[PDB]
Amino acid sequence: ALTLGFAQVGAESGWRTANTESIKSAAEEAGVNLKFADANGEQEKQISAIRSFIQQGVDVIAFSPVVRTGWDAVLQETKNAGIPVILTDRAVDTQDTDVYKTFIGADFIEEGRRAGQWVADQYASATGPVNIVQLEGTTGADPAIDRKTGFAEGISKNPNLKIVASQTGDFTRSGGKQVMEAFLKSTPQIDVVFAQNDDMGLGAMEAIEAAGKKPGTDIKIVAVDATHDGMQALADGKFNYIVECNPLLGPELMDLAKKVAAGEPVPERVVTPDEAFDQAQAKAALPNRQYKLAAALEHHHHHH
Ligand SMILES: OC[C@@H]1O[C@@H](O)[C@H](O)[C@H]1O
Ligand SMILES: [Zn+2]
Ligand SMILES: [Zn+2]
Ligand SMILES: [Zn+2]
Ligand SMILES: [Zn+2]
Ligand SMILES: [Zn+2]
Ligand SMILES: [Zn+2]
Ligand SMILES: [Zn+2]
Repeated sequence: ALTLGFAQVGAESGWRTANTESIKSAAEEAGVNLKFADANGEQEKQISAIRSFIQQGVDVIAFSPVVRTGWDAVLQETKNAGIPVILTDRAVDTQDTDVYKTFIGADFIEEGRRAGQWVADQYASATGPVNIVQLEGTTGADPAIDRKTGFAEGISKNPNLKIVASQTGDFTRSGGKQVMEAFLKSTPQIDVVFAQNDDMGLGAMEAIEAAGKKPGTDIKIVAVDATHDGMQALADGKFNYIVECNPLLGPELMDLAKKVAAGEPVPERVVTPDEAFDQAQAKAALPNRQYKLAAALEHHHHHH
């Protein structure tokens, strides 16, 4: 058998549960003794789980870093022990050289770029300003930093679009509502809302409704991930644009775990594809989704 030690961020978003399910299911399917762990959103619990895998003498450890910083010591402790590290979706802020074999994930900057370009293409003939409200991700995580940056690059070529308000909602529906209701009270006029993970955008669409305002027409929503519940919102008309982030890493993580453990060469970075849908596109996209996605993943590209 091959032993894989995986430590997860938590289970905040629908994307996370899909990512977890895809990792656990793909291990069975490929035949890998998975020693999965859940930090529940706190780095110290992710560290501990990574530290326990070293003491359990696992063959290859792999994790999804809750926040970019703080890993230096632990990532060097795995290199001392000789167990290789394969990273998933979120990146790290590390100094030391060759502290991880590869990193499977997505291009969060273009995901944000894609959204911001959408806002802009739609508000081209805007006779007056357009008020964008940003529901930021967990403070410190790679997707939250990179999406914010990309979304700005999208807006930048049009001064009529300005981020009137921006605040963290921790990638949850709770936070997504809590922060959106605050923007509904504080900011007087909102033309569109950018949710860094449809989950916050869903909590936000409850706040749009709860304040007697129509989602998808009064205030337009535009988000990332393309989860079931999100895609359904768009299919109905409560959302306007979702940019797909692929959660089904499992199959490739297992392939790369076999390659790494054996010692076969692996590319330095693998980026999963992305697409985006309008209401009508999402309507036709909703049917055999788990197959369509698992097929999309197979079309990944390498950064050797
Ligand atoms: O790391 C990827 C992000 O993590 C999840 O919490 C978000 O939904 C997803 O976009
Ligand atoms: Zn299952
Ligand atoms: Zn160091
Ligand atoms: Zn579902
Ligand atoms: Zn797809
Ligand atoms: Zn490949
Ligand atoms: Zn290649
Ligand atoms: Zn590329």
